[PDB]
Parts: sequence; structure tokens; C-alpha cells
Amino acid sequence: MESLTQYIPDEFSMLRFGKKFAEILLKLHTEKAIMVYLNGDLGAGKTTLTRGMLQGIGHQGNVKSPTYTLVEEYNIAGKMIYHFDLYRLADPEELEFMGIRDYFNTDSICLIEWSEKGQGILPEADILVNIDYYDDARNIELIAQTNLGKNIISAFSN
Ligand SMILES: Nc1ncnc2c1ncn2[C@@H]1O[C@H](COP(=O)(O)OP(=O)(O)O)[C@@H](O)[C@H]1O
Ligand SMILES: [Mg+2]
Ligand SMILES: [Mg+2]
Ligand code: NA
Repeated sequence: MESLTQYIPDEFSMLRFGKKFAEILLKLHTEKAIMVYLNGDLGAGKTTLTRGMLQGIGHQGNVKSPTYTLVEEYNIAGKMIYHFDLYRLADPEELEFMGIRDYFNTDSICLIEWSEKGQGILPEADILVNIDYYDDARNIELIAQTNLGKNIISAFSN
């Protein structure tokens, strides 16, 4: 749908952009879980942007990618946020087993790395975040996939 292209000159800027993006997702206050697919090569900054989003809205503590556990649950001032790294998801099937269930059926926010691995089982994304990189700079394209995605992108305006 609508798109945003945003230059991120350095890591501080990535963290500031995560805080602004996560603040928009909280303020929208949706009943449906917000699906965010974080895309980009290894080292592009998907986990650093996730860190800026969670720490930016108040998480205190390390943001450890869930390499083997696949999903990490956060409770931030009462909002449930789920960070997924699906790289080691053998088959999407394994998803219907683990606790995924309740996470996609409540007023949560889900931030997903390697969403391709979950094709079929994972709910469709509301917004894709495609991160490109050069040295210590980045550029992110946000792409809306749903009506909610469109509303998220419109919120970035001035
Ligand atoms: N502008 C920037 N944005 C994000 N990460 C940056 C930036 N500049 C440098 N980095 C570095 O790049 C790495 C990003 O790694 P990570 O967030 O784990 O990536 P991914 O999850 O996509 O594999 C970190 O070591 C980080 O400090
Ligand atoms: Mg990738
Ligand atoms: Mg990562
Ligand atoms: Na993804």
C-alpha cells in the first residue's frame, strides 16, 4: 500500500526510529495483534530496530534474539509484545504447537525476523520493514500490506 522511505544515518537514529514506530503502534490501540515483518540481510539491523522499539517504549534490560527459543515474550507496562526470530524454524508446522496461538489472537504486537520460514502458519503482515545498509548507515522502506498498515504509515506524517 502506501510506503515510507527513511534514511537512518547511524545506530542512534535506528533506535530513535524504533521508539517512534513503536509509539505509533501503541497509540493505535488495536484489538487485533499487529504483525510486523522485519526483513533485511544478516546484520542489517532487524534486532537493533527491535531493541529501539522495546527499550524505546520502556523495556529495561537486554533484548536477546531468541535464537533457539524462536519467540521471546515481553510485558511492557502491560502491553504484550512478541519478538520472533524464525531462522531455526524447521517447518512452519512447528508453529501450531508452541504457544503461538494466544499471541496472534490478543491485542499484542508481534515483530518477526525471518517471517518467510513461517509461511502459511503466520498471520499475514500488516507492515513490512525492509532494511538496506551501507557501512554504518541504513535505509528502511516500510510497506503497508493491510488497512491497518496504511494507518500506521499515515501516522508517520507531520
Ligand atoms: N545504523 C545502524 N542501524 C542498525 N545497526 C547498526 C547501525 N550501524 C551499525 N549497526 C550495527 O550493525 C549490527 C546490526 O545487527 P542486528 O541488529 O543483530 O542485525 P540483524 O538482526 O538484521 O541480523 C549491530 O552490531 C549494530 O551495532
Ligand atoms: Mg533476510
Ligand atoms: Mg536479528
Ligand atoms: Na521477517
